[PDB]
Amino acid sequence: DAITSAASIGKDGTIYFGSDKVYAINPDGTEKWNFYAGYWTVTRPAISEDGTIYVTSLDGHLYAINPDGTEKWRFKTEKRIESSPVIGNTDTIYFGSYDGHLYAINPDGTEKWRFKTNDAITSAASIGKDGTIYFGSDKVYAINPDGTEKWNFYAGYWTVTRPAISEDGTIYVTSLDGHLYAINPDGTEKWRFKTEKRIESSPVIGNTDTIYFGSYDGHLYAINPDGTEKWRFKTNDAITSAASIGKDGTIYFGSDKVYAINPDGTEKWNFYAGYWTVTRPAISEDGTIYVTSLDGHLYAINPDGTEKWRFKT
Repeated sequence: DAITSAASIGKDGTIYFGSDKVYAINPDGTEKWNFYAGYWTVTRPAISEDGTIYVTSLDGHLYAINPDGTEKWRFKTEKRIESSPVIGNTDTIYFGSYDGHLYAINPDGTEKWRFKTNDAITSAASIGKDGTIYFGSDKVYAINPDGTEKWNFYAGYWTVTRPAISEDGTIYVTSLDGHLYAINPDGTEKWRFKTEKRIESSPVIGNTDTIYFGSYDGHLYAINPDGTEKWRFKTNDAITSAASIGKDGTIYFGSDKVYAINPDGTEKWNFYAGYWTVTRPAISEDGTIYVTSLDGHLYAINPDGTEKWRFKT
């Protein structure tokens, strides 16, 4: 389980990722600091407006870290955490636990509430414009800001992935057995798309609400918002993470290497980033694409597909 998290980008351009420690990397590729967060972190750091960095650890804590790398506080649970923290519209920090609860933590480290489910939560929540908190595990949950259930959506026997929420409030999830569901804000199904493929990747939205996800066997699907397939791009390597969308609509994803796909489904470029698999691309405002390898390398890639720099832990 000791692998490297996907990268996050702070508002000041610092790049963060978790592994044996939490690493903060300057935009020029040099290490800014590192932070010991217990045994190991495999989750994506979250960064608040005021620059606080939140990290969930396999040691069972939510850590809050000041911008200079010192600890602000820690919040303790009794079970490992594989759910990346997310920040709500009002600076509440949400994460899922292997104890089955969704935790809401205040910015001073006090627990605001916890929401009980009957299965470990292994993916991050997603926050809607009105503050509704959505997450996926053994079904799709919509939680009000006070921790009471707004609705749940049953999506079958099998694991559902992190929800993606569109501008009009449609909620998208994939399920292990190959479905993409589109759910209305009131919790009713809008449509479903079936692939007959194992899906481990959560969906991402871009280019006029096109929904993209990778199948485990290496196909990147682009689905129109009416539920019809737009295209399917073939690679010959597994996809297990979500894609990321650039400012010009380019679709980036990591598997054996980093792929940049144009909105029309043609490959723009690919970038080789080591013999191990890469994580979900993080895209800067300046167009730089960051990916980590599972063995603790961080790559910075220019919009044209050439390497800008690499950092090794």
